[PDB]
Amino acid sequence: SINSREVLAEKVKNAVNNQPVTDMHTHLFSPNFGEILLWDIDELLTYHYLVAEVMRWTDVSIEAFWAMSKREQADLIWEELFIKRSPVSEACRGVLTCLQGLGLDPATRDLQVYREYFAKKTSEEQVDTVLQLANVSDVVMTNDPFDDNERISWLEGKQPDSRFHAALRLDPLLNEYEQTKHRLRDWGYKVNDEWNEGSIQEVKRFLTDWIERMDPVYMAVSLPPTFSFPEESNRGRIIRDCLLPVAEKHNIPFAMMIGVKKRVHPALGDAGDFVGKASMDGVEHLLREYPNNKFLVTMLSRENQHELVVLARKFSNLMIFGCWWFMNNPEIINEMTRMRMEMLGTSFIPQHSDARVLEQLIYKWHHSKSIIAEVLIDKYDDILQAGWEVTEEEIKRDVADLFSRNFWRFVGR
Amino acid sequence: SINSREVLAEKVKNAVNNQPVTDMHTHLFSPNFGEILLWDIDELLTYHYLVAEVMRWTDVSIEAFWAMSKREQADLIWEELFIKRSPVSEACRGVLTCLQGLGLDPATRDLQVYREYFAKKTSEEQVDTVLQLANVSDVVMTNDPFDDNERISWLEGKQPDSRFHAALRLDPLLNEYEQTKHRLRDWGYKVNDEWNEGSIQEVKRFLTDWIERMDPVYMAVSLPPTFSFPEESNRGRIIRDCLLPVAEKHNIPFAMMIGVKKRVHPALGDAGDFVGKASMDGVEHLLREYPNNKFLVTMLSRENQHELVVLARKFSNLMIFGCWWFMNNPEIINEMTRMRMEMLGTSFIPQHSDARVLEQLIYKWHHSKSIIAEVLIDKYDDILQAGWEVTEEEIKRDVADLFSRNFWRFVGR
Amino acid sequence: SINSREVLAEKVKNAVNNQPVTDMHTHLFSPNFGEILLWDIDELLTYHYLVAEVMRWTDVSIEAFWAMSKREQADLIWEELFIKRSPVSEACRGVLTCLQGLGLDPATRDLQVYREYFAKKTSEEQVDTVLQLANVSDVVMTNDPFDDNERISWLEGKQPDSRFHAALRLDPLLNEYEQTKHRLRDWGYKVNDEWNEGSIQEVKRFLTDWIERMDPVYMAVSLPPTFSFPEESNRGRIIRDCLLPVAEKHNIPFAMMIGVKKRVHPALGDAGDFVGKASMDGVEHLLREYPNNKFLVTMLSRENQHELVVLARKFSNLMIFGCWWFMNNPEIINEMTRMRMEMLGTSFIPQHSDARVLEQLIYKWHHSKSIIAEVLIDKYDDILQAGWEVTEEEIKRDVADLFSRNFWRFVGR
Ligand SMILES: O=C(O)[C@@H](O)C(O)[C@H](O)C(=O)O
Ligand SMILES: O=C(O)[C@@H](O)C(O)[C@H](O)C(=O)O
Ligand SMILES: O=C(O)[C@@H](O)C(O)[C@H](O)C(=O)O
Ligand SMILES: [Cl-]
Ligand code: NA
Ligand code: NA
Ligand SMILES: [Zn+2]
Ligand SMILES: [Zn+2]
Ligand SMILES: [Zn+2]
Repeated sequence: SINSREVLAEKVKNAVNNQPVTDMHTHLFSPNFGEILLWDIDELLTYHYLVAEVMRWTDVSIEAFWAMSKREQADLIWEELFIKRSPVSEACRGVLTCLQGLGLDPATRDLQVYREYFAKKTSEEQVDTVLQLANVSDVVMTNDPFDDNERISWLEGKQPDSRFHAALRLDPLLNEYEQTKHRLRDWGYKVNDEWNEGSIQEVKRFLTDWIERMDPVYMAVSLPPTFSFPEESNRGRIIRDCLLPVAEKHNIPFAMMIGVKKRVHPALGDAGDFVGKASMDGVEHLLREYPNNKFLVTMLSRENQHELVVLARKFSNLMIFGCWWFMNNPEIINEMTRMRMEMLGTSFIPQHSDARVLEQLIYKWHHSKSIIAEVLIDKYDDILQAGWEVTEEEIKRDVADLFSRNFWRFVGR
Repeated sequence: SINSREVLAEKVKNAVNNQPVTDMHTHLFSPNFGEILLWDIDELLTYHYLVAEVMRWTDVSIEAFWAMSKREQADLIWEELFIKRSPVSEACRGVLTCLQGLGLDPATRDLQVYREYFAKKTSEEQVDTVLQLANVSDVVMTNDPFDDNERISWLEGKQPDSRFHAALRLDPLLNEYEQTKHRLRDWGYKVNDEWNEGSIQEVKRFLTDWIERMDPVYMAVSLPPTFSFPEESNRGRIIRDCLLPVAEKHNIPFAMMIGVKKRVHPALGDAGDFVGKASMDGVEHLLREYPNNKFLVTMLSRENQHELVVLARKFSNLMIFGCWWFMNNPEIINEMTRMRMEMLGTSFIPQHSDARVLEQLIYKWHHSKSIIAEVLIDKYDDILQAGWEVTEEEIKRDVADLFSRNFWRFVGR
Repeated sequence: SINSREVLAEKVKNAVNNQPVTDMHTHLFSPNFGEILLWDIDELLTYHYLVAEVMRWTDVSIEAFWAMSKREQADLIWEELFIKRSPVSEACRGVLTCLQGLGLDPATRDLQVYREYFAKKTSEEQVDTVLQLANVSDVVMTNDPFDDNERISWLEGKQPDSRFHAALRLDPLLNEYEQTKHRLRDWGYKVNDEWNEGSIQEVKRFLTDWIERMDPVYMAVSLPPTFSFPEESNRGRIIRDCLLPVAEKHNIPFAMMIGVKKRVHPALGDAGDFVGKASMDGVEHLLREYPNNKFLVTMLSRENQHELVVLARKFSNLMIFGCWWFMNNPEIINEMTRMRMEMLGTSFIPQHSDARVLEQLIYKWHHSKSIIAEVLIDKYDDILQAGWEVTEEEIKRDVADLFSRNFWRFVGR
């Protein structure tokens, strides 16, 4: 029987370690989609989180950086972030965890040898390896139909294998309608100059067509700190007249990732986005006024985390998830997970990887599971000491909810 | 209900600490007996355990040491074992535990201040204080009629107060009969040169007379590693024809402390005794052949401990007790108590203090109770793990047995 | 590759728990042999280990005890060792582990209900249940052709099923030749009043006849602490001229369980045996002088354990096994298993149950595996900290050797 923090630590850690993970938000693709699925050590080293970091050290111009080959960029980052200074940051630590996880050894610092490992495998093979090592059963992708390369793959028949699920990303539609409406037109969607019946209907058609073609687990959009709702604006009207009605009809959750201020440093590309605290008014309104709609929410500002937890206490149609981007660091993951469990028990999704490069599934879940297990141990122990019987089966059940079931239960799959 | 090892631990520790102790073997005396009762920091520091230890470091010759005054010997020991080297030995640690328990501060290393504490009170006052701090309700003395000093107190009609009990110590009679018989004659005991009926009867009379004057809880003797029985020697015959039959008639247990090899280093005085493993044959014979006699046994050799425990499994007229002298060290107390509990459950007496100096009751019991508590927590945890539901009252009961009731139940008092 | 002590511990414990056990020494019999196979709660409670323990507490005379029915004895032991005092001894804890393993609940202390469970089952079923619960694949019995109740079955053709193996126990022959000599004649073995070629041939024929009837994995005998060899005694001659020769020929090992001092307390029956430290001279002689003979050895004295391990280091034809009887207590099992692994790696057999009652296989292996796993985790962790990388397969392999392969490999089966 589990009758001490010591036995508890053992059971919890084992349960967490053995629980297959459903990664509900990533930038990975089923291997049959091709090269869009990034992987290998050079890709890990050139992850944009690492581009931002190397630029704080190297004297090579950002322009010169983008001009180098992938291998050259990787060589530079390795030398600047791993050799010239100890790789202590979270993103650098992650690269090492991945290598060790693959059987490669960071002690040697033999980059050439690590590279040899990857050249000997196919995409299909590396996916099987990585999903096994990271114990991830399901991967949710981010499928942006506005990206020419992605759209053609879907239009030409590409479908993910059983382990990869789609999520319809709509940033261009919702945040750049003035420009995007012209593309909807090129694609046969007759949106008009004014927002009238015809425009509303065609935007719905667009959403419906893609829901049918992608069979997404949810519709998603990343939003700025200034997001508000209701709002007389293109975003405001599209959400109100098109997105919500359609999402309700197909019982598809609407995922909002709030807090990103795009391109504050355009030259850094993907590494050029910033963060800002958002008002909770828009979210509060959506939850209260659309009781039949489901919402998956994660926010970027550290200062929004606690009030977001309280908001989840108010609305059952709100399911909060992950420690997103700038929140995805040990110090923050820890405080967020503890505040969440303290006020929500197990009714939340603690994490997602946001993996852009296959191997990252290894370090993201490993780093995150160690922290989540420690939180669980403290919480199980507090009730154990209070006289509660905690069984191994109940721990497995709760751990299953957090890493996989709560999500599928929420999305209705 | 005790739902966790953590709660079990605190309940066990509380029970053990709160249980009044019957110390069944000491070298302390009821206060009304006089200066025979030793106490205070100078007495603590000149304990022969510390004398043997200081001679391993000091340049002072043993002759000179014995020549010094109490105070001077104590200053030498304090300086050599506490200041020049850290006082990490069990005996030195004990001195510090006593000091702290009395409210003094070891951190200052102010020996003069410590001495001032003791000069401020009377023997009766210190006895009340110490017995309170060490939570000792009953003390069993070692009463030797062959020691001129002690004998006079008894002949004077002095009686120990209710907190002190007598035990008739017989080493001289049993181990040095050839010399001792001449003293018995001087006392009116007409023992002959030949071991005839008259000699036997006079020796029994000597025993009966002191049993009447002291009303001892048991008769005792310390024996050498070569102890044997039956044996055609004064010791073997005195035990066979006098000691055992008298012990039976009075239903008084016979305590045998086996394993000491006396005076291997004469100049060290009380600090000059050694140890040796003994044969279990004599004890086995006594137990089997004298079923109506009760025996209290403790052995000096580490190598005799396990077989002594097995012998206890064989004979109910055998009660084993304590971790004697060279066995009275944490490492040994722990292995001994665990072997004993695993093969005897709670049917034994784990410890006695053997205190020669009053204050020692504090550390002797503090150090032992913590070890005994840890052993109990493990054993209790193991059966909680097996589904047994131990109650707090059952824990207090077992603790009372181990620290007090088992002894009184065995001596029939 | 295990990178953490947590993953190591999980894997080791899993390996240990799942590893089918080969119990190379018990006092159980294949169920087709009849009532000779003891089982059920009353048999557990009346195990002689508990008879010895209850006698240290109960007012009931040993005479009265033997006169009571099995149920009454069981009731008495339960009240005296489990109710009046916490059942903390190893043997008492063992009874509780057995009950819990069978799904019964120790918390209710309902002996009436526990008994009902066994009443509604057959020997065959319980054997299936227990061997399954205790994960024991093979059981080596102790087969004594001198016991009338057992011999009848062997003579009437009864053969144990494939899960039970035989061991030819020869105590009467080797230790009581003078009284056994006459039983051989009565069976057709013409041994003469003197040790001549005729006697040697008849004894050898006796061994050979039974080795033929039993096909035992080895021949065994328990010896006293005084055992020596060579020796001009019936035992010393039978071993030198008969046992060893027949052993080498059929290539079957000779198991010597040394250290038991028989019936030091006759009235206790099976609970009346004591222990003593033996000389190693005899075992050393046999190993050196009989290179072509296999010897399985276990010793009763705590004081023989370390030197026995060192002796195993000297001779490969020596296989030490288990923590026998009075050694079968956690404190000793732990020190023995650690000394053994430290000086012999995995080249030894850690444990055997010595079960006299069927269900004991549950607690004996549960209590023992628990300890062995801890030792393994510590030893594996030490090399891991040294840089060694152990695989789960190497662990399952090592665990296989300890609990089964080492034995079968030594016996040559
Ligand atoms: O790597 C990231 O986390 C960002 O660059 C984005 O992918 C962000 O997670 C998003 O989904 O908008
Ligand atoms: O202080 C001691 O333990 C010894 O010097 C003796 O008193 C011994 O305990 C004994 O009782 O003979
Ligand atoms: O139960 C026991 O362990 C003993 O009584 C004997 O069976 C001993 O193990 C032996 O086999 O000689
Ligand atoms: Cl020894
Ligand atoms: Na904090
Ligand atoms: Na030890
Ligand atoms: Zn993302
Ligand atoms: Zn003493
Ligand atoms: Zn046996």
